[PDB]
Amino acid sequence: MAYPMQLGFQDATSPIMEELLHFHDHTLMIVFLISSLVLYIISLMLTTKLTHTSTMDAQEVETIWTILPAIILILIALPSLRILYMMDEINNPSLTVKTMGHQWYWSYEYTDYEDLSFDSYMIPTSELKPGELRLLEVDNRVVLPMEMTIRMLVSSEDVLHSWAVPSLGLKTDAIPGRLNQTTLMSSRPGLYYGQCSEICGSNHSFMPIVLELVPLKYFEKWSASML
Amino acid sequence: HETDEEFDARWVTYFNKPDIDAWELRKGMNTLVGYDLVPEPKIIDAALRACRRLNDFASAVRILEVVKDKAGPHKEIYPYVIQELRPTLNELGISTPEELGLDKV
Amino acid sequence: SVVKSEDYALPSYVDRRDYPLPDVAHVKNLSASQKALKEKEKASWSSL
Amino acid sequence: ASGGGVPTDEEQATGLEREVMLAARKGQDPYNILAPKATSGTKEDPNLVPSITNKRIVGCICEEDNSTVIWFWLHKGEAQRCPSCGTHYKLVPH
Amino acid sequence: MFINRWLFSTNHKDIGTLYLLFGAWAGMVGTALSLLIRAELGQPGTLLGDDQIYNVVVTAHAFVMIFFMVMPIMIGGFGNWLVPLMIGAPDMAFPRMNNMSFWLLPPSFLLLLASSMVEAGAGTGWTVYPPLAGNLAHAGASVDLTIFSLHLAGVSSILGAINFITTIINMKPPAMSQYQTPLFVWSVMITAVLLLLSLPVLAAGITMLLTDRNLNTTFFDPAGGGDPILYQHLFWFFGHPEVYILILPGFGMISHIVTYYSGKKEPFGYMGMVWAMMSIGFLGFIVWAHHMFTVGMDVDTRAYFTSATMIIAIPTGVKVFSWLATLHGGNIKWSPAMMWALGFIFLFTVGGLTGIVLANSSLDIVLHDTYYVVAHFHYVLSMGAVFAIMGGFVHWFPLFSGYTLNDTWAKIHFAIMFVGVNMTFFPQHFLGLSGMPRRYSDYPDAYTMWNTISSMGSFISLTAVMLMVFIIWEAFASKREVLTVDLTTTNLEWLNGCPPPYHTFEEPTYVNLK
Amino acid sequence: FENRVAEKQKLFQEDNGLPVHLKGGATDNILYRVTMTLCLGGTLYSLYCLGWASFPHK
Amino acid sequence: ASAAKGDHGGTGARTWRFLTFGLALPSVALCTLNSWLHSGHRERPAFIPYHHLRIRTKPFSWGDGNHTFFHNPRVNPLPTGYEK
Amino acid sequence: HQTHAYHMVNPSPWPLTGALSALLMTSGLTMWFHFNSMTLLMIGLTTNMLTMYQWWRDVIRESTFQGHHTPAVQKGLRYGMILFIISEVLFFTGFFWAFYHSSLAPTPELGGCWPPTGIHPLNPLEVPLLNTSVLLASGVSITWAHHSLMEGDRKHMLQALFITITLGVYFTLLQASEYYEAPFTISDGVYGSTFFVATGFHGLHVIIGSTFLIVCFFRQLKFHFTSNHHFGFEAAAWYWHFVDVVWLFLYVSIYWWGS
Ligand SMILES: CCCCCCCCCCCCCCCCCC(=O)OCC(COC(=O)CCCCCCCCCCCCCCCCC)OC(=O)CCCCCCCCCCCCCCCCC
Ligand code: HEA
Ligand code: HEA
Ligand SMILES: CCCCCC/C=C\CCCCCCCCCC(=O)O[C@H](COC(=O)CCCCCCCCCCCCCCC)COP(=O)(O)OC[C@@H](O)CO
Ligand SMILES: CCCCCCCCCCO[C@@H]1O[C@H](CO)[C@@H](O[C@H]2O[C@H](CO)[C@@H](O)[C@H](O)[C@H]2O)[C@H](O)[C@H]1O
Ligand SMILES: C[C@H](CCC(=O)O)[C@H]1CC[C@H]2[C@@H]3[C@H](O)C[C@@H]4C[C@H](O)CC[C@]4(C)[C@H]3C[C@H](O)[C@]12C
Ligand SMILES: C[C@H](CCC(=O)O)[C@H]1CC[C@H]2[C@@H]3[C@H](O)C[C@@H]4C[C@H](O)CC[C@]4(C)[C@H]3C[C@H](O)[C@]12C
Ligand SMILES: C[C@H](CCC(=O)O)[C@H]1CC[C@H]2[C@@H]3[C@H](O)C[C@@H]4C[C@H](O)CC[C@]4(C)[C@H]3C[C@H](O)[C@]12C
Ligand code: CUA
Ligand SMILES: [O-][O-]
Ligand SMILES: [Cu+2]
Ligand SMILES: [Mg+2]
Ligand code: NA
Ligand code: NA
Ligand SMILES: [Zn+2]
Repeated sequence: MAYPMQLGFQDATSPIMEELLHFHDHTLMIVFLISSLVLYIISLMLTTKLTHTSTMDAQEVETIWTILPAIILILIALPSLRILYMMDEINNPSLTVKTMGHQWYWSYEYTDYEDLSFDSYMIPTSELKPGELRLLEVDNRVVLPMEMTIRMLVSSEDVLHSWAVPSLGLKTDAIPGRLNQTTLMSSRPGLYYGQCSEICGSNHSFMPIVLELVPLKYFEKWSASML
Repeated sequence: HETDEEFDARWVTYFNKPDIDAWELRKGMNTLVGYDLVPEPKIIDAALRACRRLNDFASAVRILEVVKDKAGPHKEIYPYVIQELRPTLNELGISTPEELGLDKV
Repeated sequence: SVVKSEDYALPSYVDRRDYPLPDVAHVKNLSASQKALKEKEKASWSSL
Repeated sequence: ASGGGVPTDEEQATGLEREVMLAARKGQDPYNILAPKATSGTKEDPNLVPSITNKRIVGCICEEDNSTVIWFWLHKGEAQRCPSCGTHYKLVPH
Repeated sequence: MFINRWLFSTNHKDIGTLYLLFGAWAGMVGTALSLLIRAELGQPGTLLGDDQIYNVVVTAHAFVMIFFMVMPIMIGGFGNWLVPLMIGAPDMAFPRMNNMSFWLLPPSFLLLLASSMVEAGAGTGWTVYPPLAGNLAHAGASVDLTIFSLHLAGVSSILGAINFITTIINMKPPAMSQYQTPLFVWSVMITAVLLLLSLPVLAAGITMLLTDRNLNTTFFDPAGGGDPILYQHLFWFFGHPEVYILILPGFGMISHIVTYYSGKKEPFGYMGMVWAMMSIGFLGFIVWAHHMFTVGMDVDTRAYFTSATMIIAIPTGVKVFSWLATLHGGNIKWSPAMMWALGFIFLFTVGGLTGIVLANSSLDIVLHDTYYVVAHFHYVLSMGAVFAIMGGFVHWFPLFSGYTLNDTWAKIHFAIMFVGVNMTFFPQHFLGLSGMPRRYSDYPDAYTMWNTISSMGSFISLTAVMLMVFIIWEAFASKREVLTVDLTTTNLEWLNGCPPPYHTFEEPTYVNLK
Repeated sequence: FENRVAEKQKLFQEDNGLPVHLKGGATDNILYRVTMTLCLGGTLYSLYCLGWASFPHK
Repeated sequence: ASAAKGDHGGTGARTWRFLTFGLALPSVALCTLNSWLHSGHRERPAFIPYHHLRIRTKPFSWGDGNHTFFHNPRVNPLPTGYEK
Repeated sequence: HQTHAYHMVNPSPWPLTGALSALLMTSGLTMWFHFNSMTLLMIGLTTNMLTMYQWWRDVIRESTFQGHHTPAVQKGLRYGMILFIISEVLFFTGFFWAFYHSSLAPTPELGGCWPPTGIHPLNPLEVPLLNTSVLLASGVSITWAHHSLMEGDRKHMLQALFITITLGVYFTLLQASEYYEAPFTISDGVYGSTFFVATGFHGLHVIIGSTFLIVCFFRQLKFHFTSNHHFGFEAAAWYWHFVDVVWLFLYVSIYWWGS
């Protein structure tokens, strides 16, 4: 989850999120460099009483400031597209889980073997247990086996929603009549939080997502007990 | 393409034209100060003598001011140019902006 | 001296360090003594 | 059955349209439809600028393909010069 | 006479004045809506109500700022005032149709206001996506009033686009080619082409939404074989060209302002500036699905839209470096308009660069629908489009009115606004990177510090807006009349005096061919 | 039919100061007044309807 | 293509009238014949209350709310089937 | 007095009455959809027609009767009409995009096929083919009308323009009968939605274009057009060719390919 005064991304929970962090560091360095260079040149242009107001020939310098930005874009696009296709690569999941968006809560279905499904609602602020997080806890978490490739399928039974978990680098729109696929792999046990990410009406702010990542044997016994 | 010496000689020739008129004097000076340079003394000499032929003392003083202005923070250029121009200034009776108090704010 | 709204289409005076010799004189009308001064300017400036 | 019955512009054009049509036939351009062609622009051979009043705005494209146009009022009287290239213009009021 | 002049106008300057007054009034509405947003978010908890009242405010904020403030001011206001003067034309091509483009806008705004007064308002986002905007989740008249508001705004701009394109192609002096027209005129022409092509596609899409809501069509309803994602394609096919429509006249004004207060006769690299605006206009039609990277799109499509979007940095960079090259060697005048334009160059660049971050579809998965997007587009809109509007307003107010502003007050105003907008939006990068979603009326506690700072910033900008009104009042109250304006030889719009007569260029300029 | 464009040209070029939308004669004024009355009265009525629709009606 | 016709020299009204009466209107006449031969009602199919058809998410703003604007009782069933 | 050739238009109330008619039509559609009343809509439609009538009346007064349409003004109107047609092309492009989106990827609710299960399309070789021959023929007859006008031939201009209009009316009557006879409706899922909204906007433009041709017909009867100056006729012919080409795209896409 986010922590107070956080500046950057949540710590990576999946390998793909770690790739995004390194790619963001690379790109932000370029953003900082170009922003600062423009600010500096502005200040340079503005700090001399020397003048030159006759016509200036443009042809030569426009090669530089077309070619250099093209090279920079290529230096961004290459790692960007590598992560894109790596994100997309075949992986073979062990488990498929569906989530259906609703106004205003998520339901989950684990129907590879038995018919397991339940609803997952925000815990109201007045009912939080001590130390629990306002607007983020749910009554029934999405328990999942850690260190395993999971196929998540996302849809909606009413308006658009969007199923997001920032620390796993996940955001997949929930569209009625459509079944969107994404894959999820947590390197670590724990609790990983997200929030509905497409405006969906009166309680858009209040239908969060909580994944609970545990060893397979715990997940199996939990699954059986939820039938 | 044009050497510095060729550029300077074109400008000397321009101002040296015996019957240069007032419009051409102004056109010349207002064009010249657009360039990335302080004009050589020999150019300013010719412009000052054009002022003399046009009976225009004030524009001669103004030309000296714009030499100082074109040097920007390079405070050494203007005293050098005035030094080089002192024989002309004395010959033509041109007082410097400093001698006239016109450097005061 | 006095600039008028209805003069907007006429050459005008400006103080601009990059336009050192403006299109008109600052003062167009001369008194008797100023006329005599412009005559004296036709002689050696060392005598001013 | 090739017949007639459609008026021509010569018969039925009116107002400003008719003025433009009749002047073009005389080779005249009182409504400024054509670009004027420059003279050499010397003081001896200034560009002659027609006007129905005593001043007109000139735009001077100093050199072919300049994208910058130099604009100034041209007044009745002695020829004036473009402030950028010096080419001469003289007002011809009528 | 008053009705004849101001309700029956066929005059490009008076109609431009009408647009500027309309856009200034809309800007107050949009500012109030922005302060309600930031009041709701200025401390954790609920201030106003749940997300419905909150997102009616958010939705109206965006429509007001875009359709009733920026486009009327830039295109209807500066475009009508300046374009005919900059080409020496006696008016617009269709001067009476021009007046209808203006008078469609108060009814369009009334329809938006009606949408928010009836039922529970249209709490949809300015994108108006179904099914949230459909007749089950937004039953009643509000969304239909919003659709009709957009229809009228769209007709207004399409007819205005026809007018500007025709005027600029057909009514220049016969010797003036398109490569001798000023960059602001170019910027308006290209904006008008984008409007002409994009708004009919929006109109098609919102009409389909109207029939799904009222005639039992199912364009966007899977029960009938429709698709909500089809709406998104049609909307964003308009909506990306639209943000270039919002910035291009700004680019044109910035070119004029930077040239003027650098003491230059011309912008650096004129044909490169024309090339860059045309290239941006063209590339702006082939990138729209970067608004849709999370909807479930194939990987190769994501790769294409990532790359096509990033290419726009190349012509945009030519413009930024050409502005800097225009400053280079200038006799710099530190006028208030110049301050607006310098702030523009820097802050627009920051916002453009965060747009390039978002163009990367892999990073956009995590950043989409978060405040990182909000930060990107408020740097290009609140510190880009608006900085260009303020710069042009301060620069050309003496032309339009014949009176001068107080420059010290105008510099004070710039300083306050600059602190305010940066305090508002810079922390929203942190909120986006750390996962705060868009269109939320409240946030998990961790996000409190940057939301508190952001809201405090929005109040500083309010103080700047109030001071702006006083500054305009002071100018009209004191009546300092303009005398001389420098650089008229390269700024034709000033050459008829301040204000110009009702009819200008009754005798056209003389421009020969050689 | 005969060609009577010439007489319409005389009518609409008469030097009477009228704007083109009133220059045909008294019928122009009537049609104008009808148009503008319907537009302004209709606009007031639309505002009444907004007033009505802005409140719940059980 | 040059089509299969072929008559210029200085285009004109006479040629376009030739085309109007010699090609365009004869083609309309042929298509008018073809259509009058193949008109005559077709058997209306069994009614099946498919959920992607006869959509009603809001009553129509005319009639009883349940009839489309150009409702044809012979061939347009209601959500409940053909009318009596 | 001006010495350029452009038209300074008299101050006019029709922009305002047109804008208010737009307010009344849209608030009127809202009132009809949600408050069971046609009152505001009928007022808006009425003031819209009055506005269009007096505005285009005035344009005729300004040109035929007052001579303000110099060649420069006419050239501007040419650009204006071309740009207007371009905007209308893009408007139809949005409906063709909706049609191809839904038909190339038919969803499970449809049966996963196009045409959807339960849809029985019209036979494109019957009335749709006839309608195609009718609009194509009218493109030939309007070209004859144009050439007769340029050649100064009043009678054959009128004959050809009358035949063009008759064919426009024929298309509209045929399309109206096909709408009534169609066994599917606008509420029959995305098939009926795309079919009727796209051909419906097309039919509206046929009616608009036919009305424009009829305006030209009566101005021609009154001798307004010269053999060289008749932009209203040219504009109506361009718009008519636009209506014909949109029909050919509809025919190939929706009636034939989508059957
Ligand atoms: C650019 C707009 C103008 C500036 C507006 C306000 C200026 C404020 C400074 C701001 C002056 C610029 C410095 C920016 C970086 C500061 C925060 C940071 O360390 O960023 C880190 C990253 C994530 O990194 C991490 O995950 C590691 C975390 C490390 C923690 C170390 C502790 C830091 C102490 C707390 C810092 C508090 C931040 C202050 C909060 C500030 C509240 C306003 O976050 C981000 O990417 C934020 C992404 C921003 C993207 C827009 C870039 C615009 C650059 C313009 C600069 C031009 C020249 C500068 C000089 C610019 C001078 C004009
Ligand atoms: C003025 C309006 C404006 C402008 C000009 C832009 C310009 C750009 N925008 Fe922005 N954008 C918006 C307004 C604007 N945007 C709005 C309103 C939204 C949200 C809509 C909504 O959802 O409500 C949005 C959303 C948006 C998204 C979707 C994000 C998401 O929803 O998840 C993306 C993604 O690619 C994007 C990218 C860009 C890019 C690449 C540019 C480029 O044009 C920027 C190019 C400029 C530069 C790059 C800076 C100058 C260049 C240099 C100094 C050269 C050197 C630089 C490099 C080599 C990189 N924008
Ligand atoms: C031009 C566009 C524009 C502008 C200028 C602004 C200005 C501001 N916006 Fe806006 N905003 C949007 C367009 C704009 N916004 C859009 C499109 C959205 C997304 C909507 C959606 O999600 O559906 C949005 C969303 C948005 C949000 C996110 C809401 C959410 O996700 O829940 C927030 C929150 O802080 C915000 C705040 C502000 C603030 C504090 C300002 C302040 O900077 C405003 C300060 C005041 C001004 C900038 C002056 C305005 C007036 C004038 C310029 C008139 C001048 C008069 C003369 C020249 C005579 N905006
Ligand atoms: C939900 C329902 C919403 C309904 C909203 C309706 C909104 C608007 C109400 C419209 C009222 C229209 C009244 C008639 C307007 C005629 C305009 C016209 O004909 O304008 C002409 C120019 O536009 C030209 O040519 C070419 C352009 C002609 C445009 C004609 C009008 C089109 C209006 C609709 C446009 C929609 C575009 C849609 C594309 C998606 C003439 O220009 P003027 O400046 O007048 O004269 C100049 C003089 O020199 C003439 O002698
Ligand atoms: C410019 C923005 C405009 C936004 C437009 C929004 C839509 C407006 C249409 C609403 O019009 C109202 O509808 C009511 C319902 O039809 C009418 O009351 C009618 O019905 C009431 C409820 O049954 C009864 O109390 C009355 O007898 C009867 O007048 C009422 O008079 C009418 O004005
Ligand atoms: C040829 C054309 C116009 C030149 C003129 O007639 O004045 C110029 C104007 C802008 C130029 C382009 C811009 O300067 C940007 C690019 C600069 C690179 O150095 C070459 C390609 C590049 C894409 C240029 C190609 C070409 O020289 C352009 C397109
Ligand atoms: C986004 C749009 C589909 C819109 C729709 O679903 O209605 C589709 C239609 C045609 C597609 C394009 C064409 O298939 C051609 C290209 C195919 C490449 O694999 C991706 C880019 C590429 C340029 C495509 C991008 C995108 O998927 C397009 C533009
Ligand atoms: C009255 C007029 C004669 C030409 C003139 O006025 O000088 C004639 C010539 C062309 C005739 C029209 C055209 O021949 C086309 C139509 C033919 C139909 O049989 C009658 C109406 C129809 C529309 C004719 C009516 C009328 O007889 C017209 C208009
Ligand atoms: Cu569910 Cu937002
Ligand atoms: O839209 O960026
Ligand atoms: Cu975009
Ligand atoms: Mg989203
Ligand atoms: Na809150
Ligand atoms: Na013709
Ligand atoms: Zn010149």
